[PDB]
Amino acid sequence: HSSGLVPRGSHMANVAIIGTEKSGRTSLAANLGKKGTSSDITMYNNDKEGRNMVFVDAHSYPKTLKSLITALNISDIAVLCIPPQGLDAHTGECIIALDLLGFKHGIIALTRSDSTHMHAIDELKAKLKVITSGTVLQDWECISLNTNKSAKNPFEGVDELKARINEVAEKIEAENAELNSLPARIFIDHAFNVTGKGCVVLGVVKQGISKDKDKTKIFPLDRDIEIRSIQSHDVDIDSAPAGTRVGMRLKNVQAKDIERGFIISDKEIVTTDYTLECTVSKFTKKIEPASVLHLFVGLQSEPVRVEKILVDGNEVEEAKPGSTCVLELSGNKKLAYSKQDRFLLANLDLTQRFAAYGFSK
Ligand SMILES: Nc1nc2c(ncn2[C@@H]2O[C@H](COP(=O)(O)OP(=O)(O)O)[C@@H](O)[C@H]2O)c(=O)[nH]1
Ligand SMILES: [Mg+2]
Repeated sequence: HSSGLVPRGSHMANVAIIGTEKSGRTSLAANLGKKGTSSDITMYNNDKEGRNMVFVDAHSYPKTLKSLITALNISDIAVLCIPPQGLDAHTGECIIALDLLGFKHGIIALTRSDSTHMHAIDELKAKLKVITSGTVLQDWECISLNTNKSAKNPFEGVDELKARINEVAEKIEAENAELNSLPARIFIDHAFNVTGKGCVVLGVVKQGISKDKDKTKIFPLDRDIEIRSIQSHDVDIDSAPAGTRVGMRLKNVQAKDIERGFIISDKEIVTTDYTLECTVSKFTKKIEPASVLHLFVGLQSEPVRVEKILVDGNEVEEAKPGSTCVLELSGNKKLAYSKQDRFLLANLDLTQRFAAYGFSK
């Protein structure tokens, strides 16, 4: 039994469209759905073709990492856009990030196909098979495409991209369905007041099934709240299973006290210090005590200081690139997370900024 005249169905896909500068990312996203929410990232919604699809353009990247990380942590499928001769620094950083995130499902879009030739495209695909070997992108399909209605072959590859997205989405739907039996958790990516109905948050159910009228909590505030209503692509629904992108009206909390990264659940860890079992990127500088890094977990990001570095329980003076260690970190703001949330560490001053991934010990 469900609300409405027809169930929503288990058909949806949250897709992140990312990549280096001038890679055709925005043009692709904009041609895949209609522009909706826009901040440092932009949602393009398309629920007119079967699945409730949301494409997130991380348009503030490469300028900021949070744009990229937020887009990836609210999506289940990544589309990495690489233009002709596009093997540059940020394309490399994107590959590293996806791999440090253990991002399972994705596709590489070899954009701007009308500006190149099949033989060059075959050569770029060959190079990529190599660059992605031994990474989570190793078996991702590479699809040549363009979004130029005036090209000799207008929009070639777009139909193929859509088809592959739907296939991958089918696998994701089954994986998310398995999470329905867990306690509910919703990551909030936006929050604002709406005249006539108050506090509204937009986010995605990460696990379990959130239900209209649930009495739960919001973290890091650790405050009781009630879910007044849940909307999916503008229609009220009685429940929202894992993977569902939602809009929710909340009772007992003001939009002004909610930030991207807050979590709705019955329980979350809230701390300002962290002890993480980490794996350091081979493509970063050795990490040392007293150094400063940037931490990302869920949809939160903040600077942190390295207080202590240990290996096999013993304290050391550095963690070299490509090593595993335990990092004791300290920050100023309270962040919310559960043990299953993967942490990312970065050094915003480097060229390739991702330094490591880790989990709370
Ligand atoms: N010829 C051609 N140009 C494209 C295509 N897609 C994007 N562009 C152009 O490439 C440049 C950057 O595109 P954009 O979508 O902004 O990429 P982004 O800035 O990384 O999001 C602009 O000139 C776009 O009009 C394409 O399909 N074919
Ligand atoms: Mg962009």
